[PDB]
Amino acid sequence: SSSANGKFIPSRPAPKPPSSASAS
Amino acid sequence: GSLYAIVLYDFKAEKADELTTYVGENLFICAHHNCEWFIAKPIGRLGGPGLVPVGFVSIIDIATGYATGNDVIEDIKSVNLPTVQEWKSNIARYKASNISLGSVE
Repeated sequence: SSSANGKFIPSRPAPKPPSSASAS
Repeated sequence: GSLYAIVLYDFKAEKADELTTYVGENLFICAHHNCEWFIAKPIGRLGGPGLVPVGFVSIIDIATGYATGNDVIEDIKSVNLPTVQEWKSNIARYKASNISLGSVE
């Protein structure tokens, strides 16, 4: 429940890069 | 050590900082947020500051080894860099650094 001040703030969450160690 | 970053993969950007980069590219961090998103910048022209996560880029010093065997998050506090919304909060400022020289070119 907090706003943003920066302008370079991301909109979406962390993406999903290849050759990673994460399961879906 | 690590004073720069290098993208090992390309990621489509569509955010406010949407930064379109390519795989295996060089980029220098500038800001950081959620220790997940980092505001880096290319070494081209009128480029950056571009956004880049820590899952699509690696921290290095284009010198030797990789991240000197340290974590990006561990390399952050190292320099104690200010947040993005905190740093950008007001450019008017100045960060200092302690004098330290290593015994390795």
